[PDB]
Amino acid sequence: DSFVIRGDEVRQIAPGQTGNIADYNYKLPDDFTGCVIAWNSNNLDSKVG
Amino acid sequence: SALGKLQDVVNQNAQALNTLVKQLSSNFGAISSVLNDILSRLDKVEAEV
Repeated sequence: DSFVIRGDEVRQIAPGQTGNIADYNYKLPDDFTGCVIAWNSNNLDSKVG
Repeated sequence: SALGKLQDVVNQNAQALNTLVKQLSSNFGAISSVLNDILSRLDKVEAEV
């Protein structure tokens, strides 16, 4: 599963989490078996203006 | 005093039930003795533990 998110909200991408993204955008199971992999992408995913 | 044998058999069963009930109030190292109290304060994964 793949998406772009602000660095502060990456903490919400885990089992049992709460807040805007975990609540309203991407919800993991309580019993998640898996990996959550992330990197800062500022050189590609930011733009002038 | 002759009936001390029968009264002791009533007292032991009463004392065992009193002790079994009083142990509902003990923390066992948990944050609280009441399930709704634990569930209200905590993250589900901490509350489970």
